[PDB]
Amino acid sequence: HMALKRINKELSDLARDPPAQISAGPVGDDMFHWQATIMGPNDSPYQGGVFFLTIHFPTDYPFKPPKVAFTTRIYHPNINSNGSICLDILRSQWSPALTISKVLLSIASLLDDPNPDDPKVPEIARIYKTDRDKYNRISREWTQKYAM
Amino acid sequence: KVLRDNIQGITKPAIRRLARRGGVKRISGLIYEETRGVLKVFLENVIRDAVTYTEHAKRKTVTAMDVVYALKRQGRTLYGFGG
Amino acid sequence: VLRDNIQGITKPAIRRLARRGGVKRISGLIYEETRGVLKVFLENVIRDAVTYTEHAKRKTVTAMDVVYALKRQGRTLYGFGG
Amino acid sequence: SAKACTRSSRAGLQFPVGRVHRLLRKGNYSERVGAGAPVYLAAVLEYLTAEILELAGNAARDNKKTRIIPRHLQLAIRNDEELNKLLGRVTIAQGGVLPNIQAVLLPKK
Amino acid sequence: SAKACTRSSRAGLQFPVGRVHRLLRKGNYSERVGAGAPVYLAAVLEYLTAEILELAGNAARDNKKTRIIPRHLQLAIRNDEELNKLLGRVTIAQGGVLPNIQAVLLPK
Amino acid sequence: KPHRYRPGTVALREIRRYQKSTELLIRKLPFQRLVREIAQDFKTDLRFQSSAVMALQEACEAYLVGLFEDTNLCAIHAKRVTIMPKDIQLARRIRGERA
Amino acid sequence: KPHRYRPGTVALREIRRYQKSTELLIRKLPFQRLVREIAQDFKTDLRFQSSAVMALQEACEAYLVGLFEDTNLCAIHAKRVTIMPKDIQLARRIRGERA
Amino acid sequence: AIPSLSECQCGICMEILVEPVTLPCNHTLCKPCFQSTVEKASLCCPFCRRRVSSWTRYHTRRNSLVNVELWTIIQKHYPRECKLR
Amino acid sequence: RSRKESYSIYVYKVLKQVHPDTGISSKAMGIMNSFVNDIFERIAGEASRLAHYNKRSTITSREIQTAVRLLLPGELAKHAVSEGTKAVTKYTS
Amino acid sequence: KRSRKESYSIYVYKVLKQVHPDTGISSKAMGIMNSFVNDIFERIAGEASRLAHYNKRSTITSREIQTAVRLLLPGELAKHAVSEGTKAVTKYTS
DNA sequence: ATCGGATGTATATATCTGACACGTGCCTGGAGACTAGGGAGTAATCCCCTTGGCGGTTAAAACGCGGGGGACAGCGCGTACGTGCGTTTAAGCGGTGCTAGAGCTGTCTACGACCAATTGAGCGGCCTCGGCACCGGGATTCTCGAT
DNA sequence: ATCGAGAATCCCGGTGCCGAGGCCGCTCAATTGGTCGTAGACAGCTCTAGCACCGCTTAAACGCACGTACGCGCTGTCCCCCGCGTTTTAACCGCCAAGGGGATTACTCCCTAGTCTCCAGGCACGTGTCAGATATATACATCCGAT
Ligand SMILES: [Zn+2]
Ligand SMILES: [Zn+2]
Repeated sequence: HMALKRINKELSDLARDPPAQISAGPVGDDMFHWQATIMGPNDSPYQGGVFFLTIHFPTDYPFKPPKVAFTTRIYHPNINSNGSICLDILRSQWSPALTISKVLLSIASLLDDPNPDDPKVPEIARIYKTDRDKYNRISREWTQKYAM
Repeated sequence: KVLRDNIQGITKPAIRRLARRGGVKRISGLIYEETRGVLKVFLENVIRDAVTYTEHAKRKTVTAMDVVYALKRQGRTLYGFGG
Repeated sequence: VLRDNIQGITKPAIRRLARRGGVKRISGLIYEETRGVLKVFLENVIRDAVTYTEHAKRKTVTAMDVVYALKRQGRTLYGFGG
Repeated sequence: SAKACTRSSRAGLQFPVGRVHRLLRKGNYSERVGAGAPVYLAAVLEYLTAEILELAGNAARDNKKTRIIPRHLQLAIRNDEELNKLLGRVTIAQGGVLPNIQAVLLPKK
Repeated sequence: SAKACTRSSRAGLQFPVGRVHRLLRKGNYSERVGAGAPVYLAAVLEYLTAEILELAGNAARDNKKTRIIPRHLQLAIRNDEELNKLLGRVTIAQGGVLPNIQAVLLPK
Repeated sequence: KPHRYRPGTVALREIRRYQKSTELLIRKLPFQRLVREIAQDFKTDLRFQSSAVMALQEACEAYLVGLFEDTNLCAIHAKRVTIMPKDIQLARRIRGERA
Repeated sequence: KPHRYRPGTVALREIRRYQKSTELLIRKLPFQRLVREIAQDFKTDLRFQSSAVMALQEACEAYLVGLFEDTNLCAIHAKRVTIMPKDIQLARRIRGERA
Repeated sequence: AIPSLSECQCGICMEILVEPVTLPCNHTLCKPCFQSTVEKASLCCPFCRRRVSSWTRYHTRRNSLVNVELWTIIQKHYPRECKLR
Repeated sequence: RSRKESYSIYVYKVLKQVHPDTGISSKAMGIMNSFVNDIFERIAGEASRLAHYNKRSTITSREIQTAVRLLLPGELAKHAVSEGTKAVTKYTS
Repeated sequence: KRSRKESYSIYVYKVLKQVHPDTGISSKAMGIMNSFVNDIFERIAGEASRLAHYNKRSTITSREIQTAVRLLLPGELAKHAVSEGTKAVTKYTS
């Protein structure tokens, strides 16, 4: 199908050229389902961690956005523990030109710098504004006891 | 049960009578088709709004009130059928 | 008190309005007719403007009164409020 | 007034003040309607009705009839200048038109 | 849609759903107002605004300008058929008129 | 030898006749069929109250009478007594019906 | 020897010039005085905002320009190029302004 | 003259261009891609999100969506892909 | 069944007040009912707009009077205002 | 300070920065656009109110707004306005 | 300027039919009494902007003149429209039959108003730098008298 | 059919200024959470009137022919708008100065909504009779060809 053809090309581009600090693949037998994994960049308080995520492609694609969820938990204003993230790509600014590699790179960039303008979790952002040191130490300890 | 080319039922004598009531004395031969077109446009414009009004109320019959409301919306009030 | 100020709407001003209207040649009796019809229109609008002002216990005819008076007669004006 | 008779009789009218008050209150016009608005509105409505009925009765008597049909209302409305100005865009069912013929159309002497 | 975000962004609009809801509630229109009416009205208003602004910007680009003035709005409204029919009795301040001359008046 | 009227007197007689009466001037059944045809053009399987068709007929006939009055004035303005389609078009333009 | 334009070309030039601009065409002070005169006819000892007088001027100018468009069409209908008072009268009568 | 196949490639569907349409922002894409986006998405540019609300109405009213000057080149110069696509 | 209110009895009372001899048909009664309803809607809507412009929340008698002045032509407006003022003055005492 | 007066200037500018990301707008043009928004709002709301009162209802729902849009707007503007509104409501509900 | 036909329209009388005007039962909507609270009236204060004036410069208005092009009246042609008659068509009226759908009633559940605590979206005030207005000189192009 | 001179308009480059766009502080209006009363959604039943068919009169539509008078083009006269140059009037701009009245704030009281009870005004239905429409027979006004 046209969608299936889109995933086949994206597979070819992804396999011939891996992204930086990104891994992905098909979780199951079907070509619709996907899984991927990310790591905290060097200039991040979440360094050393490995984070898995699940991707589900709707029937209509790429016109409709794919569902993306986080299995684990991280200390970010945009993350929620249930697996939903605050990105404009997921619901509002979704575009058929965008690829899976592009959105994962965008997730990594969001991990690099917080955007507390539209935070799902209230209390994290205010701690970030008032005092950065407590934010940093809390993030460090939670990555130590949860990311590894 | 389709209906075709019923606008020819607006005959030439009827248009001459409508012109006579308006004070017209002499009529060219090409007036009738133009008048038929004008009447068709007016009827379509009114019936569209009447049908919209009757579709909103989840009904299947066009009542007199729908026609009166459509006429008043277009700017031509009609007295004697209610409202 | 003011008297005979309708003659401040001169001949060239009416000619310019006609030129914008798309008129190539103008007769000589147009100007008095134009002054009469303009005076009638001004009377009609200003009467409702003053009525709106008097209802609000004011003494200055604001722009909103004029906008409402124009809108009452199907002459909606954009750019001054509303 | 005595504040004991019917409200229309207290105000000296024939049109109902209670129904006008209810229609003003339940008509989605304002949040809270005053106490003297229905009386004023009913008076205005009754005055206009009396005016039109008087003119139509004059027309009907001019036509040697003791009933008022829509034609006798069309004549009365169209002949009066101000009542015609008020009801300018109104169509009256079975009303006809006022008779006039342009002077150019009449025969040459 | 999921909650816990601004009420307009759930619908994807830029116009305010809450202000439209308040205006409909306090405007003496009806006794009660539904929950899905302000969203519909905001969407319609935003669509019309974008429709006018696009044509106005096209006219401004045609006139070598990078700023929309009332003349460009008048041009955009008058040239389009549907927008001209919708804004038929409306007068635009400082908008002028469309340039046309009857073919009889041109020199022969 | 047979008696006939010069062209114009019978027309004036009919003008005086039809401005004094109030009945409808279009036959009822053809108008009803036309209304039903346009309605099925918009939405199929519609039923029509008789009062709806009567109101539509009254509105249409009043509109056409007014239009023909305006057309007569337009024809007279150009030093004529015959109405021609350009008069109808000018009257409709000035009224704003087509602009 | 002196240069002269044939009658009718400066008129078209003025038409093209005045349909490209957007400025007001009536002098501000005489119009303000006329508005004040009519108002003091209605209610005595009145005051006016500047925006009020400006709005009145814009409305009046737009109305007159539209009226002159209709008058031009009426004049052309009668096989002329001049506009005359009867053209204005016919346009206003058809528009329903004078009845 | 003839552009290469790399730039003759639709990014929306990762396939050869068929009936290409070029938005006012100069982003070329397949006519089926455009129709699907208009029907389902928010009536904007899939690439840079430059909405064309009235452009689509204006051209669909007159049936001028296709960028014919490029469609002819694609069809004539590369007949192989068009027949199988 | 259903009860349908109308201004028929009051219009007949006014007719018998003006012309004690003339009657009225049914079509004329329908026309008069339509006219009364139409004028009611006009005046009430104008009064509502006047009250909303001034940031009031009541439709008092002066709102109705100003609406009457705005809608009705000259002598009609003067006579209607006089009649309404007389009725309100008689009602309050 | 002067009392606050609300307007649609911010949202109109936000919309303008989508169709033409390099075009500004004057102040008088913004006044005209704000007047246009207010006028269309009043038209649609009034038609919806009359529509609801005709059917002996008491609530203005999205259906009344849809029918009012169909009544007021011209032939081809309505077919797009209804689509935009329906899409917005569907996206907002779920 | 008439006169007689000849046609059409208005006037006087019988009759008979169905719609108007009135009467009866009753039930729902309006009237009467009382309570609570917030909307609007009234007074006091601030300061914005509306009015009034003076001086100058200069763009626009008023006036006069010469002339050509458009408005207007008179003639002549012929073709399209009015009027009258015989014929063909479907409208109008009545009567009967059927059922689709408008209208009303009873249950009940979900949606929308109301209230209180809270905080961030959006408005008022400031500031600056680029887009647009203006000036001055040159290039391009319609216009008209003369071939 | 054209060539050329006078004149109006469009382009291009440089200078300046003010208002459009972005930022900061703040206060009030929209959001969230919880509760409750009722609007309307749905199912069932009645019975009203909208649709369809058939047969018979006769009224209105249709087609044809004859003739006339009105539309339309052409010519000619003349006078009244137009384009241009000169003088005169007052609009426009900038500045200063005063105070009228618009806009906001605080206090209070009285006018309107809400609730309960009750009863009579107006609505539906039934009945009689007379105002008006129709048929019929004269009287008079009006049109038209011919003196
Ligand atoms: Zn593609
Ligand atoms: Zn793009």
